[PDB]
Amino acid sequence: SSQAWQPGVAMPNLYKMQRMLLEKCDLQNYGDSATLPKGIMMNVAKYTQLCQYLNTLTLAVPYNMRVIHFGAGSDKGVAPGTAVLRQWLPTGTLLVDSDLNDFVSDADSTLIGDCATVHTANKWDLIISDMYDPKTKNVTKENDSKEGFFTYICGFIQQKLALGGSVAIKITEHSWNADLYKLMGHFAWWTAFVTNVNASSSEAFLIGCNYLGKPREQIDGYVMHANYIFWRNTNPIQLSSYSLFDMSKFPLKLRGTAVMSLKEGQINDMILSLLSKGRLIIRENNRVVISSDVLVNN
Amino acid sequence: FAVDAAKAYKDYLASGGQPITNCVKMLCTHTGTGQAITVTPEANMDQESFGGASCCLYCRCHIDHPNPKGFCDLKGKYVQIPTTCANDPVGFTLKNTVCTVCGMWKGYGCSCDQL
Ligand SMILES: C[S@@+](CC[C@H](N)C(=O)[O-])C[C@H]1O[C@@H](n2cnc3c(N)ncnc32)[C@H](O)[C@@H]1O
Ligand SMILES: [Zn+2]
Ligand SMILES: [Zn+2]
Repeated sequence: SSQAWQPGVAMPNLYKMQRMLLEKCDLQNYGDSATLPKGIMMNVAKYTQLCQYLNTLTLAVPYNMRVIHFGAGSDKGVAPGTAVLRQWLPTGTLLVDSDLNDFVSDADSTLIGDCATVHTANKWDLIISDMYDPKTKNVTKENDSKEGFFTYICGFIQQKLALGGSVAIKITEHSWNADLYKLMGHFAWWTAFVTNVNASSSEAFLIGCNYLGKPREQIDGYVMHANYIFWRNTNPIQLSSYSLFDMSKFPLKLRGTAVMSLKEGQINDMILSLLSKGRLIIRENNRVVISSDVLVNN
Repeated sequence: FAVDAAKAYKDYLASGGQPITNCVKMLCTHTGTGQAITVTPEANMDQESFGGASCCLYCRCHIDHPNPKGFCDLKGKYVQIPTTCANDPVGFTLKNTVCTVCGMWKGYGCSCDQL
């Protein structure tokens, strides 16, 4: 297959249409590793292939684009994904990132603390989340839909994502949420994308492409996670670093997508059509103001 | 009194100490302008491009950037490092200076002192 030369593999549509039961995820390539280029961290390669895949979708890319990055820190104290996003997004793009623990970043602003404490006045054109809590991978207990930061994410998407904006939210076999799968039905398109560098993991990015603010199709999150696990169980993906060696077309093209501040009665079917095609962002174009709530105690 | 961390890191290195790790190296074509501090990776055949924040000693050590106003040259940018020095990008950025005429490192790309 050409798949080894792609940045990763996206869930095929026929799998999205099934009604599988949730099964334990057992990957044939489990334990294999991709040969990363010399000196390259796994998360730089992972974010790179994520952005290479995003280059194939109809993302709205306005002027003064607004991107927020949750789960941006690491145990290294640095933010590799934020650096890749910085490299990928057009110059002048506002990049805010956040994490629970402190880290040093290249983002324009960084908030430290639980994501539940993060509040912003404005809306966003692109949301990226790599938030993950290792305590969720418990093979000895039932794999229920998880809440925690996922709850925040769903709220944050419905209140603070611009119409036509896009999201990419990291999930695993156990780090997932049913309402997030349901929310994917409020986008013009959605997928689960697996990077070729990390194809031995149940990890994928839930990508919602072009937010519509209302359900387009009805998605059962439990069934859809079952479908994703069935896909990953039955389609071994070949680990590959190949796409990392061609960075010649990596930058996100600055499309100058129109931004309009419309009220809700104004969103006719033609506006919906423009949103669906990556040609319109609906949000106010004011100042970007963010904050992190601080709990005081003794 | 003022903590002088650049000096302490230079002496730490001279004492045979292990350089600061986890500087974030980027993927790039390595056909860039080779300038020192850029808004996107600009490594040439002879450089690696790193995220600036991870290569600044003050950012990495959680201490004040040494200037009034406290601004940081590297954070939010990308720093090109000669591949022969990529083992220690923080030490390199500390030990060297950028030409203000051409954007290149003095002694590592700058040729403004040529005939
Ligand atoms: C896989 S690491 C992300 C690594 C990072 N994206 C990188 O570039 O290397 C997952 C991160 O999510 C963060 N996290 C988990 N739960 C969180 C929460 N509820 N609020 C904020 N951050 C959270 C953890 O602190 C951890 O740093
Ligand atoms: Zn700094
Ligand atoms: Zn010069």
